Amino acid sequence: DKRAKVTSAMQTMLFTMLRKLDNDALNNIINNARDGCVPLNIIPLTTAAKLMVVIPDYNTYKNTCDGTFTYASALWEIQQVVDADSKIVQLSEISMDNSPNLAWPLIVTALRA
Amino acid sequence: TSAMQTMLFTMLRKLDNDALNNIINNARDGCVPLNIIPLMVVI
Amino acid sequence: KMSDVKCTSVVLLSVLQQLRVESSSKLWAQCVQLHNDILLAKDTTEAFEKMVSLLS
Amino acid sequence: VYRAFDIYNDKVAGFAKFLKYFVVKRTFSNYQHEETIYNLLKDCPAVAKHDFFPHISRQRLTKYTMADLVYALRHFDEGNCDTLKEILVTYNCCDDDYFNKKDWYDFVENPDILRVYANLGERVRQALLKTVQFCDAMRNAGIVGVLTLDNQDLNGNWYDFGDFIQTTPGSGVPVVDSYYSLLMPILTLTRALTAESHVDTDLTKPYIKWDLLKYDFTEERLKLFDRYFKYWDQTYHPNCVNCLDDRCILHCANFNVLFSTVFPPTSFGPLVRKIFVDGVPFVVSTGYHFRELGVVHNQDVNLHSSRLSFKELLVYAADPAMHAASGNLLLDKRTTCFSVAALTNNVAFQTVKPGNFNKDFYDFAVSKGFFKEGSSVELKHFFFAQDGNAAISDYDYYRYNLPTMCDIRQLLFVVEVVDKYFDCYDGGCINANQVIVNNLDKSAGFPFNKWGKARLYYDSMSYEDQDALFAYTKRNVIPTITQMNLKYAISAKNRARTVAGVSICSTMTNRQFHQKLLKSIAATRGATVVIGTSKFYGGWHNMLKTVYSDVENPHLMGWDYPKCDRAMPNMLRIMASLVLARKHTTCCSLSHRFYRLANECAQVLSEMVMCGGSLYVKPGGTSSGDATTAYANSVFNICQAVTANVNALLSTDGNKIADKYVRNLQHRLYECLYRNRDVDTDFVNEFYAYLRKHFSMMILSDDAVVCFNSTYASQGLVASIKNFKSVLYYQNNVFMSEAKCWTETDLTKGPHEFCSQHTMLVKQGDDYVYLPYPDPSRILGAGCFVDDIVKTDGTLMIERFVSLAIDAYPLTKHPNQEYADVFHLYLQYIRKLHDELNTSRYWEPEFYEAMYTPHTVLQ
Ligand SMILES: Cc1cc2c(C(C)C)c(O)c(O)c(C=O)c2c(O)c1-c1c(C)cc2c(C(C)C)c(O)c(O)c(C=O)c2c1O
Ligand SMILES: Cc1cc2c(C(C)C)c(O)c(O)c(C=O)c2c(O)c1-c1c(C)cc2c(C(C)C)c(O)c(O)c(C=O)c2c1O
Repeated sequence: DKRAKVTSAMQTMLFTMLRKLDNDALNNIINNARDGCVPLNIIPLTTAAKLMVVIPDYNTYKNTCDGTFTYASALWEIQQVVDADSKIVQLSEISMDNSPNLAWPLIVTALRA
Repeated sequence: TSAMQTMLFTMLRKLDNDALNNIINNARDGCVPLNIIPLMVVI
Repeated sequence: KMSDVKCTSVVLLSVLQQLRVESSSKLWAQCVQLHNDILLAKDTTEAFEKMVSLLS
Repeated sequence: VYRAFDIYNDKVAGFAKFLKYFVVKRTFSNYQHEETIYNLLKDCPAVAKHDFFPHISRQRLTKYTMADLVYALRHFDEGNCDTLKEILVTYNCCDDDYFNKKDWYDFVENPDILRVYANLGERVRQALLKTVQFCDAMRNAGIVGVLTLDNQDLNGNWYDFGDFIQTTPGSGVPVVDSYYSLLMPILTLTRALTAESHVDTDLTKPYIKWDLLKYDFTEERLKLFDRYFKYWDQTYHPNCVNCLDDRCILHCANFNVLFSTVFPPTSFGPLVRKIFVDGVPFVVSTGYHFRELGVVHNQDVNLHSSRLSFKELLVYAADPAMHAASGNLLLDKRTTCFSVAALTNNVAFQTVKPGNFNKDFYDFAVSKGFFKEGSSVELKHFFFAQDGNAAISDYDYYRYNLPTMCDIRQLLFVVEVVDKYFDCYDGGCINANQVIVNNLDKSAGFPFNKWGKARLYYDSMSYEDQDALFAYTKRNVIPTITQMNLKYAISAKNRARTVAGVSICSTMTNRQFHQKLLKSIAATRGATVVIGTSKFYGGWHNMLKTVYSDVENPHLMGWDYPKCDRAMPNMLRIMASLVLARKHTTCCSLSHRFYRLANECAQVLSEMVMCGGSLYVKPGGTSSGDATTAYANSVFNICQAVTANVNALLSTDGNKIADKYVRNLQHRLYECLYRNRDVDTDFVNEFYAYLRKHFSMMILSDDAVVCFNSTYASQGLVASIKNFKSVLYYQNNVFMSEAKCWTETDLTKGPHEFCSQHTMLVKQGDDYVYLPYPDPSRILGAGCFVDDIVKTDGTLMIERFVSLAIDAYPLTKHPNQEYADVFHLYLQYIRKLHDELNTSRYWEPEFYEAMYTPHTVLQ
């Protein structure tokens, strides 16, 4: 009996991930090409707007993602930011002074601009 | 784990808690800091 | 007597993990650093220092 | 004046460090012919200048030619490492003072050596393009020739003419297999043609900002070939879907794997068209651009799949299409491995805990005289505990997995010598109920493990359904999602454990494809591989007996591969899978066989990996948690071995040798693999025999022991200890320190270690038998450190103690007493344990006696 449940869960997860994406910019890319064969290592790179970056320490938070930013040839204004302990962080703290006092992996939740 | 203290008795029987003794010493010099110093000190 | 010190450090790390101290990151990182360095012990006094520093 | 060379004359056919800018010579007709050919072929921009003044000299030649480079890479010795060092320094990768980093040569410590190495890929690609220029100059000057490697300096301008014979112009074909094959798998270490990812294909320029849709590169890859391998006299099929049966795929995936670099990583992996299932524009995968295989267009394609049932739901859910595409894009700066996305919108971490310690055991030890100030048996192994960044720090290590080729005219001996090493076995594409399910509650892949283990699926998919899936695999492709968790178990080191539960589907196909061969290896005895053998009853004893069936002076010895399940190279991991299938040529269409190979080389060599929530791309390695993995790397172990023996034979001047049989074994094995193409059953049979004679091997699941004539190796004939390492280096991308490999030189004692065991010689029944015993400290630690829950019912712990005592009973007979008291305490322990509640009474020494004397017959 459980076989029905798990086979159902396959395409259920499928269709709901579809809805979580379902859009037309995706359709805007599919027509720009041939019958459809396009690398899957590009789809979320374009038709997604919820970039999540895990920043390990200070010296990369300076040469990389900062306080809006551009990545994947787009624009990203940093939304709510959280540290490795799932706690909220304010951007002023990220500097050489207070750096040794925050949970290091800094997970950002940027949006597309 | 309640036996932790049981084995800490035999531990203390041959250790004298060297660093804890150093901390109680720093407390004995009247230099009791505002907080325990990582294993501030005032005056 | 490194045997007793290694066993004591193991049971101490066990009760520490049971205490649910996994909130912070650097504290538990250094804690397991001390634990990994006391389970690999060549001298009994070095293990003594790591054990006493970890006890608090 | 000693360098590398390549020779195959009538008699000496070898590849060894034979002893022999303006290199002056010392013949009249030969240098006359050399001058004539130089005067016919000089107007190509790939030929070093010459000088006919009997001195046929050269000019502008790097002191070390391409040959010595390929050699030094192929035969590396941290002891004798002059050449690799000198080359890496003279050609601007780092200065000689870089040779102080402890473990500089390594690939795990000092991974900067990767950049150091890639500092020569340009110097390589240059000579490569020069070589293609030279091939065209030859074909359009009409000469028949041979292409070695000792004749081209590190710049590239070839030289050393005077060997061929004048043909008529426009009609000339040179023998190239020696060149491109020996030189084959270094074009990847240095990453040669990476320059061709730029707009003018030059570093001093931006990268080609390839359309974010261009997928095939078929014309581009063929440009790559017609520009680099236009002279590979075999119908290179861009996609190996057009290679005939099997020997041609090993020849062609060995080219897609090279061209896989110049293209963005944003281009490989699956191919997702957009199917409108009742309109809904599902962007599912209907193709795959494998790095090593090619543009496999899934032949079967189904639009408007109005209804759906188990098969297609699973077929599609296994894809990364509906996750990668339709998921909140995720970036992760911790690693270097490429990332995709995240299921849920919050990164996760997992910390490991320490294993519980058994107090009563410690009390028994201290009281009965163990745990004392200087006991010869100390403690070394414990259940560690890991910190937060564990799963991801576990994942990071894959950075050792450089993608590499493997010499294809050499590897066109060993697939079949191993075919022999498994000849005595069964094998076929059996049907469903012909697959006995072993290891049920093991695991499942990302979508799958959220719903159960492999058992629920093998309960789901009826026979005909799995056969439908098998046919699919014979004509489709599906990629899959592993899930690399962390494992908790006792050890001595301070690293972490890695369990990788692959998809249910890769299993439910590879079982159908291999179970017959599996069982047939799990029921042989006296074989070479020894997986599934009995464990007791003279088991080890009779095993060793086989091992020295007819050996000369048994200097038995074993080994270990540094980080086998990660640094597992590319072409070898294919060869293994292909050898594992020649047991099908009475049931499967060679097309079915290619598409099956594709399904595997997708679900294993590179696929999706849920690392917490961060879907990366597995750049290689080997799924530890895979069934066929064990016998697979057993094939890989034999491959490494057989190879070592090839490199040994060729690495030994036949001239100085006075023996005559193996001489004309080596020369004709050269003829076998490098000069011809068709399988020559005579020589594969003869050589397989000769191996079964002088190099008897005992191969357990990725575990090895060998017994070998020592006299042959003194002059150099079979696998020594150093050759098997010099090869491991340049083909596996890891490094095996000689200190971590042993050599027992007196068979009176057993092997120093096999399967983590030492073996003694006792007089049970007044008989010289061989008994293996464990490390006492290992058993001790396993004692007072409980892994699972046992406090409820110690049943499993009791059985753990029993197994320990069964391992320990060969200490009772050990010379040292303390060792025996180990068993004694274990015994008395179990005595108390059973008390709390002869041959059923395991609390008697005779039970443990029964399960070791080499003639018992029972359970
Ligand atoms: C099944 C499993 C799934 C896991 C998953 C799923 C939901 C995908 C995680 O997501 C995850 O994070 C895990 C990590 O903690 C995680 C995990 O550890 C295990 C696991 C465990 C706990 C014990 C096992 C035992 C013990 C009784 C000792 C075996 O004897 C044994 O044979 C196993 C193998 O089959 C075996 C095993 O696989
Ligand atoms: C105890 C035992 C004794 C055996 C003996 C005795 C009489 C000496 C044989 O003579 C013999 O031939 C055996 C066959 O190999 C044999 C045997 O297999 C086991 C055993 C095994 C292999 C695996 C177990 C596992 C795995 C799945 C990891 C569990 O998870 C587990 O819980 C177990 C405990 O119940 C468990 C288990 O008991």
